[PDB]
Amino acid sequence: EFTQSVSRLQSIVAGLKNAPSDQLINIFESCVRNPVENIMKILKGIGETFCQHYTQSTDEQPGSHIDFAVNRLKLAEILYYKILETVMVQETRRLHGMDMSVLLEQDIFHRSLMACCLEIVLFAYSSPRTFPWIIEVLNLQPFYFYKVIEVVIRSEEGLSRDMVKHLNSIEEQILESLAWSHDSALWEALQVSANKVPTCEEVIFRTGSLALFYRKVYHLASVRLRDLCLKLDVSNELRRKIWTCFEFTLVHCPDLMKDRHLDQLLLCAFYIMAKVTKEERTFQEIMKSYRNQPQANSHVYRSVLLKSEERGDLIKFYNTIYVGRVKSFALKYDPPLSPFPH
Amino acid sequence: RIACEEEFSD
Repeated sequence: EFTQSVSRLQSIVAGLKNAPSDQLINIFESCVRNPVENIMKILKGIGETFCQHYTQSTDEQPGSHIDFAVNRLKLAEILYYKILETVMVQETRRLHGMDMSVLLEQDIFHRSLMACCLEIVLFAYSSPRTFPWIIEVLNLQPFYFYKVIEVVIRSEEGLSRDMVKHLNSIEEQILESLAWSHDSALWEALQVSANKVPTCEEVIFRTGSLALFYRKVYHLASVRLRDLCLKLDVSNELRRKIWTCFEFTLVHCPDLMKDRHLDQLLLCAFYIMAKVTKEERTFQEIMKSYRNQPQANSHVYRSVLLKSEERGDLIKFYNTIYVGRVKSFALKYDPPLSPFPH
Repeated sequence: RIACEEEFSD
């Protein structure tokens, strides 16, 4: 009578409680600084905020009953403590017997595990509160949040293939937009690193939050480029040219991505480099072949930021913003090229 | 110049 989603959830959390297990309590008490009260405080605060926003209605979302909210919270708290256990049991420090006070006092990790847990609970019930509702309600930076998604996938083999697909999916929403927000902390991370964007070779072939974000951004872009390149029948050595233009846009004109979508910068490069090449392709061909990809939706080429505000079209954005800042680079290929991952 | 005069479908 329950959906495959809700049934998997129900069977993941069976026999488990909204509290730390005695195995976790022992790991907490092993640490110099016991994290249990900080962890319970974060959960109570996230708990109150989730049910306050769930209960009250907004134009966007009508508010639902507290009784459904409390159940959704209890299931997410049960997921939280079970997943925290598997993560902590399996950290190399635990396995070498070394104190885990530093790991367990990172507030950002606990808040973003609780929020993914809530996203799992809400997706499984096909909640109308589509991501990123939960991270906006909880004041969680995509740039910091997206890193727990990979851990959760690794730390709970009970998750359905559909759930891992949803979690990979929202990971890809953050890497294509969301983390390129004017208010995102990737801009602060870039500033503390002299505004030096990592290159594909420096991450794919240093280490830190900016590097593994770019790591992840590059490999999403890599996968998406091969797919437009195969659907458009274009070359495989031109492919390395538009990647080098894409890397140039990310490294030397990072601002172009502010309040924008990575696809917008990926397709604009494809047209430029192809037109600079004999391998000319045009936007309708590019847009129709992209229209097939799963994240491709109307808004990404019929609504593009121009000034911050006015919004237009992919071609208006290409000509008004993209060709001035990228034409000088593209003309060189009518030179060094960047290594394409895999 | 590098550019396009192509419109798009609705």
